[PDB]
Formats: sequence, structure tokens, C-alpha cells
Amino acid sequence: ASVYAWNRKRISNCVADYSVLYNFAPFFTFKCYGVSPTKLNDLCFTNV
Amino acid sequence: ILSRLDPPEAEVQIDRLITGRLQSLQTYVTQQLIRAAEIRASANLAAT
Repeated sequence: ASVYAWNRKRISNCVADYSVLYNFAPFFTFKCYGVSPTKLNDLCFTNV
Repeated sequence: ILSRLDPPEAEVQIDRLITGRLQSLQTYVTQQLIRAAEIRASANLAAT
């Protein structure tokens, strides 16, 4: 989407392996606030 | 804290909680000593 009309996908009832991310090193940038990407892969939330 | 955060930052967050709850224990024990002196003075009057 355009940023003014940013798109929001709601996530529910699934198992995310957040380790699929982080990869693809050449231009990804990761910046987590409140937690890292290793510790939350063993965590759960109601809605993402 | 650990579940959603790396050690370098988790040591700081746990140290804050430790300081807070350690202050709780100091408040508790100080009041028990001050209040035990009052019941001791009463026990001395009752013995007399």
C-alpha cells in the first residue's frame, strides 16, 4: 500500500516461526522494541 | 523478561525489580522492630 493508506493484515490461530525472517541479510533491517527475535519464538500473543 | 528480551537488557530490568522488592523487605523489617519494641514495653508493664 501507500503509506498514507497503509495496509493492516490481522493474524490469528496460527504458528509463526519468526526465524523465517532475520535471514535474507543483504538489505533487511530488523529493529525490535520490547523484545528480541529469538526470545519471542517461544512466546504467545492473542493477536498480531 | 527473558522470554521477550536479550540478556544485556534483561539484567537491567531484573535489577530494577530486585531493588524495588528489596526496598519492600527493608520497610517491612524496620517496622517490625519498631512495633516489637512497643509490645515489649507492654509485656514489661504486664509482668510488673
